[PDB]
Amino acid sequence: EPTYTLYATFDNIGGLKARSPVSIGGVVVGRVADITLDPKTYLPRVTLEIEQRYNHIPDTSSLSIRTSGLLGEQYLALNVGFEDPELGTAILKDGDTIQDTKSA
Amino acid sequence: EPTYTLYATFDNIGGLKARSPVSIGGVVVGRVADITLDPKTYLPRVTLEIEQRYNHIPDTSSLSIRTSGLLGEQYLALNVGFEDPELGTAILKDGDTIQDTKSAMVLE
Amino acid sequence: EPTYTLYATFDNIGGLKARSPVSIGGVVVGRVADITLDPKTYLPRVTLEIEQRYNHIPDTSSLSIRTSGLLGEQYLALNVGFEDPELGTAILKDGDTIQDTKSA
Amino acid sequence: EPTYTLYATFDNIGGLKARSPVSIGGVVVGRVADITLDPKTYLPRVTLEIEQRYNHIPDTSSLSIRTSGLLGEQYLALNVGFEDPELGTAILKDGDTIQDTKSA
Amino acid sequence: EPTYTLYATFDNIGGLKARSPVSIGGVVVGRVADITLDPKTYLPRVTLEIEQRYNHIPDTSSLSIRTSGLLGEQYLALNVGFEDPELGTAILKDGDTIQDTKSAM
Amino acid sequence: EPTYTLYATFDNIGGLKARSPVSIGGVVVGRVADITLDPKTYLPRVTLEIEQRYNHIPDTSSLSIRTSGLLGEQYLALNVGFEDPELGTAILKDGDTIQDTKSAMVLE
Ligand SMILES: [Mg+2]
Repeated sequence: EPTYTLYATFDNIGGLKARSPVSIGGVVVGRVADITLDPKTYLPRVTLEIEQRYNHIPDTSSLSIRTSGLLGEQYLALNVGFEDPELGTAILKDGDTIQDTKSA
Repeated sequence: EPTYTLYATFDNIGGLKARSPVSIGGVVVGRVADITLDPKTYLPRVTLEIEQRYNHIPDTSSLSIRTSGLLGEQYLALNVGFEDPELGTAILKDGDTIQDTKSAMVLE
Repeated sequence: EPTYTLYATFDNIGGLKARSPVSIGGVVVGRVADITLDPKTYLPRVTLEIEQRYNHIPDTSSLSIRTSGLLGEQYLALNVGFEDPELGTAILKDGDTIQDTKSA
Repeated sequence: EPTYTLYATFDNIGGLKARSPVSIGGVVVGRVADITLDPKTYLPRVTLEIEQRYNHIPDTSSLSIRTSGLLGEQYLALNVGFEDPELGTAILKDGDTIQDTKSA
Repeated sequence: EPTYTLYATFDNIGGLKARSPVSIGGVVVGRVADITLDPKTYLPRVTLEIEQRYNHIPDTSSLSIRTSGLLGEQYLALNVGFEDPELGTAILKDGDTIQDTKSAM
Repeated sequence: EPTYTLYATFDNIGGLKARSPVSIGGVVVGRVADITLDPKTYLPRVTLEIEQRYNHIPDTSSLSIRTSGLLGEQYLALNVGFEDPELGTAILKDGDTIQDTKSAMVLE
């Protein structure tokens, strides 16, 4: 699949690692590509590769670090946001940042 | 066994995958045949193959994503509904949608 | 061991499967032989094989689906009922149904 | 080691099985030898083999079914009883029954 | 390493076995050398070998049976006591008994 | 990677061992190199190797012993402190001590 890149900053990425899934309603739409520490904030910055076919995702969308069952692997849940039609189509594209994150 | 098809849309299908069981009172009556995420609604849509012998299931019946014990596999629980026969008899048939769905519950 | 057959209907048999134990105070007295869902009631019906040596079980006896510890297998707990001496001996025999069941 | 045999009835023996340890303050002093269901009471009946060197155990002593940690094996804890000296020395010997049990 | 011997009696040693660690603030300072059940008191008696370098531990120090995480091995935690020096300076030495013990949960 | 050394004293290091990670928001920035118990204070002293690229960590930063999930290994969490600009900028360098520590949390 061709993919596009999104960025997100979390206070804490817990057990999230590269190759961790990104899901929408529990369906895999992408992967964590990289995690590094922002030199300016010392907050972790995550790089996501989302599949190009999932490409009308509003900017108001949020990312949560979740675990699959009690003893499972960590993953990112993309919660697809409400978009006020009176404020256009603000859509996530290659290079954009998801502003709304939930850590730990 | 001959089967019939039902559809269901969830907000979140959690760890449900194709070939996941569909059960009534813990007895397997079907299989998840397909899961796709709708590119237009970003809601997951599940296709079920239910065995033809389980055939008088009211429309008011619900589907829940449950887990078998704490550390187990995810499955679909069909909770068989009520329709007052005196007020007309609405039954799930090949191609119908189950409207009442309960999504995977998370941490909290 | 020779066995006899008992039947029981539950709202929900959870993780119960064929070959699941039937126990009295945690001692194994039988096995689940079959589970079928009645198409007419949509209630699961369990067939049990109880060991012939445990053959003075009152009719008023009850079955519970329990789990063995936190992480364990599901089993059936036979709770041995009250036998009114003033009303004689009503005893479970090959083909009888245990009426009093507790699910999930 | 030579052993002596004690008997005990529980309402429920949970996960207890033959070869399960019997301990005093967490030290192994014997083994569960046998578990059966009493034909007369339908209560589980446990046979213990205590090492002969642990042989002045008062009859007021109790048995508890415990688990070793959350996810561990079930074992029997012998709690060594108070015996009023003014009412004699009543000691457990080969063949005796421990009357005070705690199940489940 | 040279070691010295301490004794301790518990009501219940739970899952403690010979070779079980003895730790101070989570650092291993010794080993359980022996466990016997006293046939006379039916109390378990634990023999410890503490490393000689850990050496001016007050008598008022306590031993606890703890578990390392939920699913872990049992160990002995030596909690180093206060002693007011003005009221005597009593130290655990080869052969001494730790009087203050806390038994398995 | 080149690393620099930091020291820290805890009341209790719990399950911390050599090669245990040091992390900042769950990203690994170093390793526990050594643990010794001071015979004089009976307080454990930890030696850390932090990667040289993480080198503007304020002195006011703190270390916590945490566990990764319910059943996981112990690690050190470096919580990056506040750096007052107005009175000048004190940074951890090879050989410095982290003063602010939080020990392994015990039975309830
Ligand atoms: Mg003591």
